[PDB]
Amino acid sequence: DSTECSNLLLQYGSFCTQLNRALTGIAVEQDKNTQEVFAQVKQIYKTPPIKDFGGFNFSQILPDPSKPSKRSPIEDLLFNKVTNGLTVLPPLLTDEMIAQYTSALLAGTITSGWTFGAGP
Amino acid sequence: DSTECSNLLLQYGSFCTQLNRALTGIAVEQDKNTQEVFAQVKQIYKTPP
Amino acid sequence: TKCTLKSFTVEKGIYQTSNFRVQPTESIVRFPSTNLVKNKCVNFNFNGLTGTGVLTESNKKFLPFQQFGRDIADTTDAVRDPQTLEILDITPCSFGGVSVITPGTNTSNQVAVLYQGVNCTEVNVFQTRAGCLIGAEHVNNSYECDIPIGAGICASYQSIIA
Amino acid sequence: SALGKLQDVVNQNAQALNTLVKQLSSNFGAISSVLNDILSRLDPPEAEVQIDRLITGRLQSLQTYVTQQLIRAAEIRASANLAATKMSECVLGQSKRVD
Amino acid sequence: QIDRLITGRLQSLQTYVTQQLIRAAEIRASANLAATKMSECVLGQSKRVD
Amino acid sequence: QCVNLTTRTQLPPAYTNSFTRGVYYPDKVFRSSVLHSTQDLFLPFFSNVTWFHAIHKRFDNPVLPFNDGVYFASTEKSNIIRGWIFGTTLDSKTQSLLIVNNATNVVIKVCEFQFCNDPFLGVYYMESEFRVYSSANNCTFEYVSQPFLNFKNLREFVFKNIDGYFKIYSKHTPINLVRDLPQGFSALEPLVDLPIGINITRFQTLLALHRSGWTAGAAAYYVGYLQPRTFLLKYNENGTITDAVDCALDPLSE
Ligand SMILES: *[C@@H]1O[C@H](CO)[C@@H](O[C@@H]2O[C@H](CO)[C@@H](O)[C@H](O)[C@H]2NC(C)=O)[C@H](O)[C@H]1NC(C)=O
Ligand SMILES: *[C@@H]1O[C@H](CO)[C@@H](O[C@@H]2O[C@H](CO)[C@@H](O)[C@H](O)[C@H]2NC(C)=O)[C@H](O)[C@H]1NC(C)=O
Ligand SMILES: *[C@@H]1O[C@H](CO)[C@@H](O)[C@H](O)[C@H]1NC(C)=O
Ligand SMILES: *[C@@H]1O[C@H](CO)[C@@H](O)[C@H](O)[C@H]1NC(C)=O
Ligand SMILES: *[C@@H]1O[C@H](CO)[C@@H](O)[C@H](O)[C@H]1NC(C)=O
Ligand SMILES: *[C@@H]1O[C@H](CO)[C@@H](O)[C@H](O)[C@H]1NC(C)=O
Ligand SMILES: *[C@@H]1O[C@H](CO)[C@@H](O)[C@H](O)[C@H]1NC(C)=O
Repeated sequence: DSTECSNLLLQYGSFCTQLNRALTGIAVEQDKNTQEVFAQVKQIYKTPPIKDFGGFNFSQILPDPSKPSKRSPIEDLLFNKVTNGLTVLPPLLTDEMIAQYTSALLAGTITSGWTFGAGP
Repeated sequence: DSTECSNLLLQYGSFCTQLNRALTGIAVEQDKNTQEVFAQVKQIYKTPP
Repeated sequence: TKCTLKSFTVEKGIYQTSNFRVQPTESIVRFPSTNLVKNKCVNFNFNGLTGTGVLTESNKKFLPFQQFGRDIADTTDAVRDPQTLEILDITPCSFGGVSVITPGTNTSNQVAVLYQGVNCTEVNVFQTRAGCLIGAEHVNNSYECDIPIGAGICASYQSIIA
Repeated sequence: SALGKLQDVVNQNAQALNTLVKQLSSNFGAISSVLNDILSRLDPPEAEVQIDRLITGRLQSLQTYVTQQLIRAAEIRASANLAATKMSECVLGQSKRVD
Repeated sequence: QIDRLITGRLQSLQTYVTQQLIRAAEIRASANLAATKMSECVLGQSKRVD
Repeated sequence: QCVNLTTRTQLPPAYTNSFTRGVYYPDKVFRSSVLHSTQDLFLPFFSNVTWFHAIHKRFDNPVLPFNDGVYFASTEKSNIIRGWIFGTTLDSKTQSLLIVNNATNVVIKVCEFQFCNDPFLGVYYMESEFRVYSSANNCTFEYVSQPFLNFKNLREFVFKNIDGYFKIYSKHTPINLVRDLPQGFSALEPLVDLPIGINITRFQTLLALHRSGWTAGAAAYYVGYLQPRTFLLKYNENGTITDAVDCALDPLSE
């Protein structure tokens, strides 16, 4: 909050603008990375209510209806096992929407194979 | 070996720690690179005589 | 936004334009002196320890020798008043980025403002996890993301909706 | 140690933030690291010099932090591009690429 | 005078560490490519052209 | 009044292990659930701490150096140890510090005391004997406070002199160990900061005689010396230092 310090800092030019621009570029790059990795399908696929897959069990990877986060047991375990002018910007995609994207990918690859990745 | 220089250098804080940690990260990264490239088999095979 | 981007035409999107800092409304001195003002962003001087913050009642259990409390980063996050022995948390005053959400100037001149990481009571009002949004009406319908706000929230023009 | 790759990134980012905040406690050759102490103890002709020393030290620290942040951003971007490639080729199709 | 020497040598060391980090990133990318070629060209037959 | 004690038994002073004692709070700052690294004048872990006895006929009042600071441990029962003497020459030429704890209160005086060769207090079997100094001419600082105080009681004190400020740290511990220092950890709370502003290089322990000649009550004290070093202190959720690491002791702790 020092006015004299800011007045002396203005003598150095646009260093602060450069640093803010670089941090903004990193911040938008993280969101672009998350879009590139997880948002590769424009259809939200869902599994059938009857889990008849010829003996194959996907309960550990499909979302659990009992959990409020709508995560798989594996994803829930993964989330449990990971623990002065500074601000932290929230990610554009929240964890439940990323879980929804993974659920859509799982439903597509289980019910349709590789067909959903190449078209209908 | 100048003690006055080190006493003045302590005023600048942990720059030296950051430089040492970055170099240590590069040094372990080289070993990780060699491990990923060459150690792709866990059995040492030999040709027949 | 036009001044920040150095252009008279602004494309559609969100642009970081300014920084919002809650200015200290009063100055408080406490020596072994003025009255103690809590829950407001004020300057404080406790036993020669100067600073700026919001004073709140604390649940910490300072031992008698202990006077001011430091956090991980060695900033004073709790202080004991030297006259009445009570503990007060010192939350840093509300600061955040000010971002302007706008469509293209070819389309419209309407804008909305996002105060990042700032609650709506210290500044069409809508509270998001990303911050307080002023000027955009919140709708219950879901569309594709046009202008990203954050925390699952996006904005579009149809007035500006969020 | 199964999830060491994510924890390494989290630890590196937290450590970089802690170092950047910690660098404010250093005076960088000035009489004090607190701006208010310098402004209240000295006249503006010498306080300008002390504030200048603090400004150049803090600016060097911030530029250094931004530099490693950009390098780590490049590394994370490369890892994310690899992850997107694995998502496209292993999940959305069957890959003939060995390993 | 020692402060001038310290800031000059510190700037030189920061420059060296920064360019070493950039070269380390380049070498890491090349090594990842080499590991990919080791997996796909030596340990199998690759249909990828060139 | 001064009295020579001529019934002592000649014996060399003993030595023992410090274990993990001598840790004090380095400052007045509350810290919770944190690991804090501090560089200050501390007593090294597992160091050679000098052991002095008071038993009957041992009466250990030697002339000891102060150096950078002094850790004073006391395995005490029945209240024999009463105070300390600090100074450089311990006479009227220089200015000296007096700390006493008599039957009523704790008195700190900074005066040019002409000290006795054997300064002591006395208990008659009531306190009616005091022979520490013969004169006090120029007094600058006075401070009267509350009483600070098988072996049943453990008294830890840390005396430091930095920038003309005398920092006294204290801790009172209930123990039941018979002969030596118990092995454990106890952080010493800061007791008082005195603006005495005097040069201190030598110190004396003050004891109390028991009269029914004289008899020495069963007591034992330990003197350790502080060195500038780094410790890693652990602060729990309640702000109490619960464990410590000596940064220069062994490579594991380093
Ligand atoms: C699929 O696998 C899941 C988990 O392995 C099975 O769920 C288990 O069912 C048994 C018997 O009902 C329970 O005792 C276990 O506690 C269940 N495990 C969990 C994690 O809940 C499930 O029965 C399998 N089969 C089908 C058709 O879903
Ligand atoms: C107690 O013993 C000490 C030690 O002998 C006496 O101190 C001496 O006092 C004489 C006085 O004429 C001096 O000349 C000596 O140089 C002193 N010696 C030391 C080592 O300081 C002290 O006087 C004795 N007390 C009494 C009351 O006689
Ligand atoms: C303590 O010092 C004495 C001599 O001053 C020595 O004989 C003894 O062995 C030392 N103790 C330890 C544990 O080193
Ligand atoms: C203890 O010392 C003080 C200070 O001289 C004195 O006033 C008090 O009477 C003393 N108490 C006893 C029991 O001698
Ligand atoms: C100290 O005491 C002596 C004798 O009592 C006296 O001559 C001298 O002036 C005193 N010094 C001070 C500073 O009071
Ligand atoms: C304190 O006393 C010692 C011993 O007489 C001496 O060497 C030292 O220089 C003195 N320090 C000061 C500041 O007077
Ligand atoms: C801290 O204090 C609480 C009570 O306030 C107690 O239950 C807890 O056990 C204490 N923690 C430790 C480590 O002693």
